[PDB]
Parts: sequence; C-alpha cells; structure tokens
Amino acid sequence: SYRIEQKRNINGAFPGPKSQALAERRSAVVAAGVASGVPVYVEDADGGIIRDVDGNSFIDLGSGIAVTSVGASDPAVVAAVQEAAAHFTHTCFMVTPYEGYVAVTEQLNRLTPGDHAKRTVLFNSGAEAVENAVKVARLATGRDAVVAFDHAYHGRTNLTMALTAKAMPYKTNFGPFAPEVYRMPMSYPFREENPEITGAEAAKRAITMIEKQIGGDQVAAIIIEPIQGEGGFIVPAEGFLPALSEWAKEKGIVFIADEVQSGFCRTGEWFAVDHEGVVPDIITMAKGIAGGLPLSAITGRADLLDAVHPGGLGGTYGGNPVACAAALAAIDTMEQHDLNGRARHIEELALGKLRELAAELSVVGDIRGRGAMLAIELVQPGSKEPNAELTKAVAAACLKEGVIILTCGTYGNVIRLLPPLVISDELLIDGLEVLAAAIKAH
Amino acid sequence: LSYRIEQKRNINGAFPGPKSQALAERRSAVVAAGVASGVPVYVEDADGGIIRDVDGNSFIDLGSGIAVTSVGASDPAVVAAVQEAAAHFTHTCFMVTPYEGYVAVTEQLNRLTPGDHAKRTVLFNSGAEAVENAVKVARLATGRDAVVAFDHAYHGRTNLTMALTAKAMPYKTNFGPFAPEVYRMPMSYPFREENPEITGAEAAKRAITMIEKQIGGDQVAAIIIEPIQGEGGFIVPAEGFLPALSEWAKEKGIVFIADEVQSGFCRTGEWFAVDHEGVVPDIITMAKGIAGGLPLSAITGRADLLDAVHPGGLGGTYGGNPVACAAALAAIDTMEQHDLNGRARHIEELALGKLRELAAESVVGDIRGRGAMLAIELVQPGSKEPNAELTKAVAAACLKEGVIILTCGTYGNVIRLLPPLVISDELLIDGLEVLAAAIKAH
Amino acid sequence: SYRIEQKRNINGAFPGPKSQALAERRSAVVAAGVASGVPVYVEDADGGIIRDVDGNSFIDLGSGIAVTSVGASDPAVVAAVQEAAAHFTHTCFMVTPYEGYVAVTEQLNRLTPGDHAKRTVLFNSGAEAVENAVKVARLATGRDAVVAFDHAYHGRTNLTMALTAKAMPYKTNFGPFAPEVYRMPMSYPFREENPEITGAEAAKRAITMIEKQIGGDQVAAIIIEPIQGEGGFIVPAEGFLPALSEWAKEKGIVFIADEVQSGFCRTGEWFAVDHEGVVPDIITMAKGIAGGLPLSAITGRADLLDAVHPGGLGGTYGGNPVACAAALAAIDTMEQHDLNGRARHIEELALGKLRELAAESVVGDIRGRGAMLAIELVQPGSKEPNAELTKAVAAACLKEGVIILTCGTYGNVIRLLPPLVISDELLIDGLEVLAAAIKAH
Amino acid sequence: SYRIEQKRNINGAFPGPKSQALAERRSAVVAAGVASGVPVYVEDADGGIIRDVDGNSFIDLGSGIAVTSVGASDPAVVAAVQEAAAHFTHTCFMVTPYEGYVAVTEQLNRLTPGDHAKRTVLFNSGAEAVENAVKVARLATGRDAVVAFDHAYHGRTNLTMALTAKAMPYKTNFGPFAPEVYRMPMSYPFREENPEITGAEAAKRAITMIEKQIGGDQVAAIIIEPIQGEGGFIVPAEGFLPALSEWAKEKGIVFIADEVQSGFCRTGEWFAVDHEGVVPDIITMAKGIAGGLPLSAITGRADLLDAVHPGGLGGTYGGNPVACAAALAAIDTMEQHDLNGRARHIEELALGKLRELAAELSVVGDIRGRGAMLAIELVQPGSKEPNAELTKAVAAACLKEGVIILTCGTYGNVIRLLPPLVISDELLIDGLEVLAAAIKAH
Ligand SMILES: Cc1ncc(COP(=O)(O)O)c(CNCCCC(=O)O)c1O
Ligand SMILES: Cc1ncc(COP(=O)(O)O)c(CNCCCC(=O)O)c1O
Ligand SMILES: Cc1ncc(COP(=O)(O)O)c(CNCCCC(=O)O)c1O
Ligand SMILES: Cc1ncc(COP(=O)(O)O)c(CNCCCC(=O)O)c1O
Repeated sequence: SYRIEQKRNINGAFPGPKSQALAERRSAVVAAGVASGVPVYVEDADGGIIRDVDGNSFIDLGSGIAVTSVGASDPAVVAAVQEAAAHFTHTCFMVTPYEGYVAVTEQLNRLTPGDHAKRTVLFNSGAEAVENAVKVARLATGRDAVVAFDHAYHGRTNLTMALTAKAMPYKTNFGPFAPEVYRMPMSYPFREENPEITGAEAAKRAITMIEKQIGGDQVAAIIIEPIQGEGGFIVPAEGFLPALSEWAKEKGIVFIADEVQSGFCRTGEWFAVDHEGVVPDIITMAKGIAGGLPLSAITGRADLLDAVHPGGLGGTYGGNPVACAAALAAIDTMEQHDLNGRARHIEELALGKLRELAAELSVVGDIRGRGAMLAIELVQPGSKEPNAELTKAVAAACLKEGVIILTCGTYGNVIRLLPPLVISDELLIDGLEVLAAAIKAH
Repeated sequence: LSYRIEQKRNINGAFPGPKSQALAERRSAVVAAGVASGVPVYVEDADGGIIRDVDGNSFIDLGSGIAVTSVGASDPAVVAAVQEAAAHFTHTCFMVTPYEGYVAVTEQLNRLTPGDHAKRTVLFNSGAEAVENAVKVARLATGRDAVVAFDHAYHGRTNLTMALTAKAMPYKTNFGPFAPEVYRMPMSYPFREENPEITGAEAAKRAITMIEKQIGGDQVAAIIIEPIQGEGGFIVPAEGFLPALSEWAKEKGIVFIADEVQSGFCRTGEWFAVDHEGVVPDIITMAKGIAGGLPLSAITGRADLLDAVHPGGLGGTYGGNPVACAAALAAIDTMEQHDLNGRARHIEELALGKLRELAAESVVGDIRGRGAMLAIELVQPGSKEPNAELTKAVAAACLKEGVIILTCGTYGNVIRLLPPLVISDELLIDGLEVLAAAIKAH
Repeated sequence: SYRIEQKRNINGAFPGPKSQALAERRSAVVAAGVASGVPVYVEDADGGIIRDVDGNSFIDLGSGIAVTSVGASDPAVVAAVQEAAAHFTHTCFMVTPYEGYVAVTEQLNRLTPGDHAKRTVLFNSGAEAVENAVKVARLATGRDAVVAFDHAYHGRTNLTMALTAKAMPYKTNFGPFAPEVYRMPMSYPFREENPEITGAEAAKRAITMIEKQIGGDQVAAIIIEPIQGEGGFIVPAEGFLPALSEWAKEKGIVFIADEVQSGFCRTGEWFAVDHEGVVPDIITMAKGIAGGLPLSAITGRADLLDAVHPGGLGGTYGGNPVACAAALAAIDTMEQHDLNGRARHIEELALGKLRELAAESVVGDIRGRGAMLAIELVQPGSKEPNAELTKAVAAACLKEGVIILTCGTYGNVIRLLPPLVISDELLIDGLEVLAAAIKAH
Repeated sequence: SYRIEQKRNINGAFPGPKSQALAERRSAVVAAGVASGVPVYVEDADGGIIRDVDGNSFIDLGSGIAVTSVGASDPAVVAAVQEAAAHFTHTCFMVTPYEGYVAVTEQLNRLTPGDHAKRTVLFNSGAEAVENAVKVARLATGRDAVVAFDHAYHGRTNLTMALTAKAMPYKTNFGPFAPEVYRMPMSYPFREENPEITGAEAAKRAITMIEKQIGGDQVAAIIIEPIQGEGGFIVPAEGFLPALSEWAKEKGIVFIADEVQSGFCRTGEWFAVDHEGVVPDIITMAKGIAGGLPLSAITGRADLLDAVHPGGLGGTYGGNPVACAAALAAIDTMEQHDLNGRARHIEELALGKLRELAAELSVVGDIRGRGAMLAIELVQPGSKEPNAELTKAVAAACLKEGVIILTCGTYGNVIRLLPPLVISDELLIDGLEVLAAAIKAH
C-alpha cells in the first residue's frame, strides 16, 4: 500500500519548466563538478516512483544508490522521524546519551552474523564507518597494513580513496593517499584469465601474494565487499570469502566486510555474507540502515571494539537521534514486511526477464547478483571487450522512457538494478521491459 | 523569547535515576566500551537552555551538543521543516536525482559567507567530511601536495583529519599511520607565548618563515586554521595574525581554508568568526550549527577553485540530505529572524562580566573568546602551570548542581561555555553562578 | 692471464682455524642478523676463485652478487685505484670537482642506449641511484605516483623498500613505507595463469590496470628491471618492455630501467634493454660499474635531469675519485677483453650444461641471458616451488668448493652470476658440481 | 710532515686553462643542477692544501665537508687502500665475509661511548646509515613515529629528506615524503624567543610537545645531531641532550645521535656527545670514518641491533674492504697523532682570532662550535636579522684570495670552519686572516 500512484507516467518533454528553473538556480551556487545523473528535480519519492516538480512519474530502479530499500517515504520511518524531531534534534551522544542510539545498537547486535559477543558504534557516512573499522583493526592488532582488492570501492575520504581501486573520478589529483594500503586480486569470474579458476584457488592466489608482499602477521585488516558495488556488482566465486575468512583468523588479521551497499536485506539475506555463512570480525554499514536519514555503523567483536581507549572513536553528529528513530522504524519494516523475501522474489522476476533477453541476443556478457542487487555486464558483440558506449546509451534510453536506472563498473559497462525492495511486481516488470527494449534498440 | 519546556534548573533527588540507570545497563551490553559520555543521564527533551532527562530532571545546557544546537535543540521552525520534508522524501542522493533543498541551502551559504566574489558550495554530512573535501579541492586546484595545520588544531577523526589534528590523546593514539604531507606550524596563543609581548603580525611572520624554510610557499596547497581553535582550548590568535596569513597565502597561491565548523553560524557574534577581522577565506568548512542538529556539513569557496574539480570528483551518498537541508533553511531563518548574532554578543557581555568578577575575587589564568564561544583557562594557584585536575573537578561540581558544562584544551584545563544562543539571561546567569561557585569551592 | 691459481682446491674441513677465529671475533661485534652465505673468510679473490684465509680455493659463481664482472682483482682497476688514492681520496664533487667524475660521466653517456642528449649524476649505492631516478621523474613531471612490479627488487632504503616486492627479509617491520607507490603485474612466463599470454598482452594487462587504478597522466615513473634479479632472474616475454616504453612515452611518464644488476656486459650486451632495443628515459646503475669499488649512477634524458634545481641532487661521497678511477679502468677492461662476447660465450656453455641436466623432474625453467642465468627448481612432476632442494643444492655446492647464489620470490631459484673473466675450465667444473648436487637431491 | 708544499699560492687568474677545459667537458655530460662551490679542479689534496690542475694551491677550510679529517692523502690510508685493493676489491660481506669488516666493527665498538654491549653494521653513505638506524629503531620498538628537529639535516633519500628540515634545495619537488616523521623545536640559543631559556627547559618544551602530539609510547626513535651541521653548527644549550636521552630511556624510545658530520675527533672528542657524556642507543657515522673512502656505519645497543631478523639489514657495497682498510688506517692516524688534541688546539686558535674580530666590529652575531667544527653566524649590522648576502660575499672573497671556505645555515648566513685536523697552525692562521679581512671588507 502506497501514497502516490505507482505507475510510470511521462507528460511531455523534460526537464520541464520547474526543473529548468532549479537547474538555472543551481549553476550559480553549486560547484560545477557536482553533476546529477538525472535532469529532473524530485518533489515526492514513494514506493517505486520518483515524481518530479513538473508532475512526471519515473520508475526508481536505483533507490538512491541502494539507500531507500524500505522506500523513500515509508510511513513508519516518516512518523518516527517526525516524532523524534519534536523531542530533540541532537545532543551529541558523547556528551548527553539517549535511548535511540542504544536501541539501534541492540538491533544491529541481533541482526548481524555470528553469536559471539559484539559491540557497535554509530557514525554518519559509510566512509566514516570504514574509517572507523580500520582504526579499530589497527589499534586492536597493533599492526599497520590493510589489504583491499581490485574493483574495491570504500569511500571518498583520503583513506577510503586509498582503499578504493578506481581512480576516475574518485581519486585523480586528490592524493597523496593514506599509507600502508595494499591491493590484491579479486575473484572476478567473468574476467579471470583462467576461466576454470575456483574460489578457493582465487583465495590462495590472494593469500600467497599477501604473504610474500606483506606477511600475514603484518596485516591489520582485510577489507572486502561481499558483493563489490561500484566495481560492478562482482560476486566472487563460491569458496573465496570463507577461505579469506579462515586465513584471516589463523593469522590474527581482522576481517572487515563492507556491507554498506549490500547490507540490510538488499541481497535477500540480512547481510550478503549470509549467503556463504561468513562471519566477519567487523562489518561496516550505512545506506539502507535508516531509510534515507544519515546514519552509519560498525558492529564487530567485543574484544576488538572494546580495545579502543575512552573517546578514541566518535564524532559530533554520529548516531543522530532522528536518524536513529528512522533506523528502528526502517528495520521494523524490513521484518514486518519480510523484505528479505521481497528481495528474493525480485531476484526471481528480474533474473528471469534478463535471462530471456540473453537468450534472444551478442552484447550480454554476464548476468549476476543476488536479491535486489543485480547487474548485467555489457560487452562488445561477439567478444568480452567492455561496452561502456552501449551502457551510457541504454541508461539514457531508459531515462527517456521514464525509467531511472544506474550504471557502474571498473570498465563503465555494467547496468545495475537497485530497486527499492517495496517495489510492486507490476512496476518492476514495466521497468525491466523498458530496459530490455533499450538494450535491443542499441 | 518563548519556549516549550520549563526553563528552570531542577534536580529532583539522586541521579542517574532509575530510567537512566536502566538505559546504562542496556548500553553496556551493546555499545563499545570506549564510547563514553560526559553526562550519566539520558535526554528525553532538549529545548531552549534545558536538557531534561528520562527521570524528569532539568539541567542547564551550557554546551549545545558541542556548539551544534545554537538555535536550540527543538526550534519549532526546524522541527516543522524536518517534519514536512520527511513526508515528501527522505533521500534520493543529489548526485542521482537532485532537489530544491540542496540548491536553496547552497544559495544561503553563498550569501552569508564573507566576500563578494563568485562562490560555490558542496554539501556533505560531517565536519570531518567537510575538511576532507576542502583539502581535496585545494590539492586538485593548486596541483600541490603539502597542507599546513597548526599547534592546538582539531579538524576531525578520519585518517587525514586526524593527521591535521594536533592532540594525540584520544584522537590519534594507535590509529595511524597518518595521511602524508601534512606539516605543523606554531599558533598565535597569547597566554602561553614564550615572549608575552609578541604581536599577531610577528606570530604570523614566525609561521610564514617556518613554512617557507621547511616546505616552500609554492609547494603548499592549503593553510587550514580555525579562526578560534575549539578543542585546542578556544585559543584566539592575536590581532593581525589571521590577516597576515591570508595576505601571504594570496601572494603564494595557497588556498586559505578557515575551519568554521565550531565557530560558524552566529556562534561568535558574527556570521563567521573570520568576520571579526574581515578575513575573507578561499574556502570555508562548515557543520554543527548549520542545520539545527540535523547532520549536514558544507564547503563554500571561490568558484574558480571549486569549479576546477572534475565531474563526480566530490560527493557521497547521504550528503546534503533533504531533511537536513529543510532543517538548515529553517535554522538559518531563525538566526536572522531572532538576531542570534545579537543574542551571541549579549551573551558575551553577560558571561565575560560574571567571569571577570570571579577573576577579581589565583586559579584563573585567562578569559577569552567571543560571543557564545567563551572560555576560562584554569591554572595552578599563583603560576601558569595548567590545572586539569581543577577543571575536571569543576565540571563534575557543575553537573552535581544540575549544570552540564564542557571542557577542552591541549592541556585539559579549559572550561568552555557553548550555550545555545536562544538561552535566557536568567538561565545563563544561574549557570554562571553555579560555575563560579564550583571554581571557588575547588 | 690470472694472479692466483685458477683451480678448485679444498684442503680438508672448513671453516678452517683462521676462519673460525674470525667468526668468533665477528659474533662479538657485528649485528647477529647480518649473516653470510659462506662460512669462510676471503684473503684473495681473482679471476674465478675465492681463496680463503686457510688456503682453500672456491669457484666463484656469484661475483659478489654481479659486482666483480671484470674480476675481483683486475690489474687495471687495481693500478688505477692505487694511483688515484695517492693523489686524493675525496674532495666532494659538489665542493671541489675533479676529472674522474667528468670522465666517468662521459663514458656512461656514450655506452648507454639512445643517441639523444643525455646527462649523468653519480652516487654510491644502487639504492641511492634508484632514489635519485625517482626524484628526477617526480620533479621533472610534476607528478607523484611511481609504479613498480611484482617480483621487483630495488633496495633497502625506505622508498626502495617501498618499491621492492618481497617482504622477507627486506621489508618486515621496517615501515611505514614511502607513499604513492603502486604495484603492477609482471610478465613472468613460467607462472602465467594463461601460459599462452604474449609479452604485448602482458603489457596491456599492466597498462589497463595502471590506467584504471592511477591514470597514466598521474604517473611520474614506471620502474622495472629488464631482467628481475632477486625476484628470480625473471625475463619478460618478448614485446613486454617495448610496449611499456611506448606507452610511457605516450603518457609523458618517465621510464626507468633498473640496470643495477643487469648492466655492464652482464647479459651479453652493454645493457639488458639492448636485447630488445628499448631506450629508457633514465637508467640506474651500480655493481659492475667500478669493478667492486662503491659507485652508482643515473644517466637519462638531458631535459629530465637538467630540470632539477641547483644542489637538488647529490651526497658527500658520491662519485668518489678512487671509485671513478676504478670505473674507467673497469669499463676499459670490458672493451679491451670483449666481455660482452665472453658473456655470450658463457651463456652458450652454461645453458648447454643446464639443458643436458634438464634431460633426465625437478627442473622447472632455465632462463637468463649472458652471465646472468638461472634454473628455477620445482617439486617433482609439478610446478610447485622447491626451496628445500634449492637450499640443499647450494649447501652441497659449497661443500664441494663451489660458491653459488640463490634467489626468487619463492626461494627456489639457483642463479649463475660468474665473473665474466672466468675460464671455460673453471665454469665447466662448477657446472658439473652443480649438476651433481641437483641429481643428489 | 706533508707531501705537497703547505703554503697558499695563487698564480694569476682562475679557473685556469686546464680547469676551463674540464668545465667545458662537464657541461655536456653532467646534469646542469649539479653545481660545485669551487670553479677549479683538484689534482692533489694533502694536509691543508687543495692544488688544482693549473698548479694553484688553495687553503682547504672544508675538508670535503668534514670528511678528510686525517687529510685527503694520509700516507697510512693511501698505503692501506693500495695494499687492500691488490687482494680483492669486493666480495659482498653478506656473501663472502672478510677481516676488514670485522676489524672496523671492533674499532667502532671500542671508540663509541658507553661500556654496554654494542654491535655494528656497515653501509656506504651517511644517508644509508641514518636509514638503517631508523629501520632498527622501528623494528626493535615495534613503533612507527620518528621525531626530528628544526634545523636538522640527515640526507637526500626519501626518508632522510623527510627527516631533514630545510626544503631548499634538499626537498623541493622531490616528495611525497616517508610518513610518520614529526618535527620538534631545537635548542638554538642565539635565536630563542626567550634568551634566558635553559637546555633543561628547552628539552621539556620538546618533550611536552612530543607527548601531546604523538605520545612517548608511540615514538620509535628521537634522532638529533649533537651539533647540527647544515642547519648552522647549532650547539644546543647545556642540559638539553641529556634531558632528551633520559626521557627516551624512560619511554623506551631509541635515541639516535647522528654523528655523521661531528664524529671521529672533529669536535675535540671522539664523538660530539662525549662533551656532555650522553650515551646514545644508536649512533650513525660516515664522512671521517674512512679518510675519504665511501663507508658509513651504525653502532648501537646489541639488544636493538640483534633484534633484526637475518638479512634484514645490508646492501651490496656496504663495508667495502678497500674502504675498511682506509678506515682502520684513518682511525689509527687519529690515535697516533692525537687528532682530538689537534682539534682542541684548533678551537683555541680559531676562536681566538674570531673573537678578536668580533671586538673590532656590527655584523658578527654569534661564534660557536667545538674543536675543528666551528662557525660564525653573520647578521645585519646592529640587529639579529640574517645576512646571507654578506655570507655569500665573504665566501667568494675568500675563494678569490685562495681560501676555500664553506657556508651553511637555515637562513644561509653561517660561515663554517671544517679544516682538516692535520692542518698546520701557520696555514690555519693564514686562512683565518684571509677570512677576517674578507668580513671587514664587506
Ligand atoms: C561498499 C561501499 N562502501 C562505502 C561507501 C561509501 O559510503 P558513503 O558514500 O560515505 O555513505 C559506498 C558508497 N557507494 C555509493 C557511491 C557514492 C559516490 O559518492 O559515488 C560503498 O558502496
Ligand atoms: C574545527 C572542527 N573541525 C572539524 C570537526 C569535525 O566535525 P565532525 O565532529 O566530524 O562533524 C570539529 C568537530 N569538533 C567536535 C569534536 C568532536 C569529538 O569527536 O570530540 C571541529 O571542531
Ligand atoms: C635491481 C637492483 N636495484 C637496486 C639494488 C640495490 O643496490 P645496492 O645494494 O643499494 O647498491 C639492487 C641490489 N641487488 C642486490 C640485493 C642484495 C641485498 O640483499 O641487498 C638491485 O639488484
Ligand atoms: C649530519 C648529517 N647526517 C647525514 C648526512 C648524510 O650523509 P651522506 O651525504 O648521504 O653520506 C649528512 C651529510 N651532510 C653533507 C651535506 C652534503 C649535501 O648532500 O648537500 C650530515 O651532515
């Protein structure tokens, strides 16, 4: 049940007048480099629709980059936010604490993998979350080196840039970068030089390399996205993540899962690591956690997090009470409406339609992902060379028909589906039809 | 002015009370041990100058959440704005689907920041993110590496902002290695100058010569400084220091970044602390007071600098959140409607009055600050040696009597007044009387 | 013509009494970690022999890690050192200059590849040379990032550690390391996941990765050893180096060849890059340059090196006059006795005997050029490394009076680095002892 | 007794024809930037004379930057070199060891301060020596941070550049620099803002700053030149070095004395630390050690040096046998001819003549140093402002008269006397007369 009509509806040309008016204002005051993928301006976002200031209704297949999984306007979240704001907007937990912070931490304790003793701290952005996971790994182990992987993306602060693989646009001319970061090869099945390589073997490759080029006893943390997001929704071969987890335990290395994009029901489980039952030492979270309000978290082993001295982790806004109210509601919606189930159902629908399309075409290199985090990697016809041209084209074509869809990938050639998990089957099918049509058209 | 909850100090028996204790018990099972709070009671409502706890106790708020809730923790305008905006959409990610709130906030910041030259703005979530982004811009725009920060500086808890921060405990210990090419230079700190007669101009020459000999002016991307150093101890530089650095920075092509995260938005009696001396920074970093408690931060700077950054080079997921933007517009509106600059100047007069009366009745080393950002540096009796022990004592004493007051300083010996600017004279005086009684008592 | 008898001769058990005496003195005063691969102490080294203080004569198949290519006692070098020392040991070129420095510089200008304008600066160690190449790349280009490769070795200073791939023993617990260094995959034919990969394709793999993870216009320098030494005498597939060179030129990136181990006739050409006619923008040199005296150098494009401001490059000892005399003599000997030719002849002999051994399995790969050759040892019937056999063989060779070195990322490569003045007779004797040792284990 | 006539003799204009011929050759093949302070080319250097290729004889007041303390042509060194080279030029100690290495190490053990267990490793340059001291400190303590001082100079590798204070010409455009290096204030009496500050107080200032900005238990090493060379022959106030030493011991920090310039009799004692009886944990050496041949060393506590794993420290050329023969001879000459005594005698003569000059003038700011490591800091007439102009002038004037003298200093305004210790009284006086005349002339 929704608030605004859940149907795709484009009334004439866009951007419309009111959108154009805003663009004009924008170019006088916002930095030129801050671009938007979409030229229309939101007035309402709800269920699977973005409606613009000129009354056009677009299908939302990005959920704000995997943020509004509960929908951009979940009545529970809205209510929670409205009520909390009326009491106090901020007191800074480090100064005067409040129940919202604790309550959220209780939930994250419960929902994260593993049954061992865990603790949590809250911050605002995903970047902050990763920054804090690495601080904890470094302090708790007494070691320096952090290993990240090819195709990794972890943020836009200096260290998270360091941890991020792709240079354009995230890194160029923003260094020098935080030291003692090392990059290791990823399990990326579709582009392995030896297509027969298994996950275990891909892990052994990374491990040998870490051991020869750093030494296991020198590494503070291994940080990896269980499904790499911006890198192109790369899902590692079965057996890779457990092999890294087991080795990390053996060498005393903190294993950090970055579940900022993949966390909170997005993949059909509470966390992407749950597909393989990997139990990380620390997990970084943001995006979906608070239904669009700015909140992020790390939850990890009590012995690691409790090692940090008093006042060593924190920030001003972190664990904001309005954001916390949002999160508690958001999580509540995830449970009440079985969004894990909704995500699994989306996978079935969408992989269905996408595989039908593969069977007609050839420009479709690889279809992959889990739950509501799915992707199609587009290639040059008859080879494996990347096709970023087609990818830009298809996004634009979708936008023209009233479907907002995101792209990604190291080679710029991956279309990603990140619908809100509360999307209706009707809308999702409509979106997929538009997408399918667009690919065939170019 | 008019408030929602009774604006009187009122402590009903022992605290923490039962409901606060119940929350502390829940907390210790789920929140990291290191995340400590200065205050053992839990907020239910925060409004005007009162923090009221879950057990009905009403404390005087002399910290405004570390200079965040300048408009008050429950300004009706902010609340209304938040409530309305949340019902439309919580988040779409400005980099994907843009929205008026972002543009409007940017319009305001353009207008209110110093200088009449072309300026642009980008929005993020935390102060740390802001500083991170100011430095990215300086580095990209100038093509240089080095960034100079000062003794007693504080800029944040990400790896780079830790690098920029001077004090190691608790902000840095065991969290490195730190981002490279950061250099530290001496501050104008009148009360502790080895030559008490040194002028601001001379203090600037000292820094400048040192920068030139140890880096070289043409190698420095940015000089970053807090016009009044916050966590360092509300250190106000001698008159003539800031303009000398500004002038030299212009001469050498160095971006001059004013970190106005704590001092910005009326806190000091002007819109920005740099306005006291008419310094016009090349970039200014903002957060805290900007959005009346909601999580928002910003950089506003020369258009030619900010527009230099390539498309998609600056950003983030949550940044410039629409609910936070609504809050900011309302917060700024309240600052104008109720002349909080004026209120801040009036607070300066009242508080510096009472504090100087106390000095006249010796443990009071130095009284300093501007507006609603004031401090008393406490020393050992009859000398200049720091007195952290008395400082902790006084803060505890004040808490006991129902006044929440913050401390800071490189040497742990500074009591800081950061009341909300909407505080009543009656409450402020009560608070200052309690503070003055506490100092005399220990 | 040699000075000491060029025959292998072990008189009983070693270390002998005089060597033992020195070991005892050593353990009181030299840091415990500073270990030597050989337990006997030199008194004379000449041609292909190391003779110890107890009169034992070992075959020298390491030349001091590719340093004494002209021999550890070339009469020309000796004479030149002796004469130059009697005039002055040092004045510091940056203060009072001297002909020796200029002369050496003239030679390096001539002997290095390319006909473009080149300039040179002199230092002491290979690490210093690499450090200074990178300084020049960084200043000249105005960029930060430097790319090195898997299996690289470039030195023991903080930055050259940073550039070096292998952590044990060169890096462990010595960081944090100098920033903006990126590591890229090497062309290592024997261990490519796709055995059919060509040099051109290996280059494209590296180039795409550099471009995606740094950006070509952000890279100050690409630094590579034409034949990777400590990494295991890895020779890249044909077409790899020229591809990197061409791309570097396209993107304005300084291409640094590290010819510290491979330079000066060691591979059969003046420089290892000459095999493929690659012309580097800067080349780093040490080791063989001065017949054992401490000297190192960078020689590169005049426009790059002249970009550096006055007094930006230097050091105290650098371009020491005694070392310079030694270098002029050493280079002279390389020409007069055609050591390039001697090196090529050594390749023929040694690859011959090594391939015979492969016939009759533990021999994974035989590779190298000139007097820089290697055999990579593997577990019987697979490609798994065999460091155990490698240590064993080295020890077995030592026992029989042959000093031979090991190397490799996986600790499983026997390397031949004989002095280029070695006699066929001695070399064959050494190779027979080596072959015997491999068969024995 | 000497080999070439020990008298100043300039025969007409220079550079002469043969020198000019070499300059012409040079400019085609040596990098432009590699400049020499002297335009004539050496043929022989012996005792206190540099004789050029055109037969001119200059007084040598630099000893090759404090290298040829025994003279540039000590017969013992020459003989030793000649004999050693005939046996073998190099075998690489890590491969095939040799007596020369061990013997040198035996000497350095004996001559360095302290009676505790010590060990030594040998390298080639001073930079390499400092690099290795820091490796050891880091590996042995398991900590990262290294503190160096204002006016410090330690070398031209990336890390030793990091450690070095002055940017022109040593650092400009050569970064980014090795991380975790922190800079602390030096005891520099002549330019202290409080002229009455004691060495103990200067130490406390550094220590409090290290403690507040890094934390003692985070610092691997404190590295300092007992007399700062390139920084301007700055001699710290009495009590500074022992204070740092005592504190380092308390906090488990390796105290590294960089005696590369000041070591081996240069200051009138075997090492400059011997003036105050400071016993360093490691000491770095080069220059004088081997009478002009390239050799350098670290000698320090056995427990520190032996902590390094097998093969962790080394290099190809390091501890070269010809250089070792030179060293054993050089050290032997230092003892046989009591160069400590000669240095002390030089101090008396030179400080005498320099103080006479001070009494006539005013442009002489400060006279300082010990032994044969002495300096005069030149200032603007009647003030303390630096006088680099006069300093360059005086060096050129001295050169014109046939006296080669060096300059240095953070501010470019210090004349330094680094004569070889085997210089005759007659020659030294002649040189000082020329210098005194030059200062009076400009
Ligand atoms: C996997 C993963 N980790 C961290 C982040 C960073 O989170 P925040 O932007 O700081 O909240 C992300 C973000 N991904 C979306 C890309 C946004 C952008 O700015 O381009 C992530 O996926
Ligand atoms: C001057 C100044 N700059 C940056 C910050 C960082 O802002 P955020 O806390 O990341 O939003 C601050 C903040 N100061 C409050 C100290 C925070 C703490 O963790 O103790 C600042 O003052
Ligand atoms: C290729 C290459 N580059 C630099 C070096 C360093 O030379 P120096 O030892 O600094 O003079 C080297 C050195 N190779 C020998 C390494 C042995 C060791 O363990 O030090 C090199 O090969
Ligand atoms: C005090 C001190 N420590 C180290 C060095 C470096 O020695 P090397 O030059 O690398 O052997 C020095 C060197 N000082 C001479 C400066 C000459 C120059 O490079 O400009 C030193 O004084």
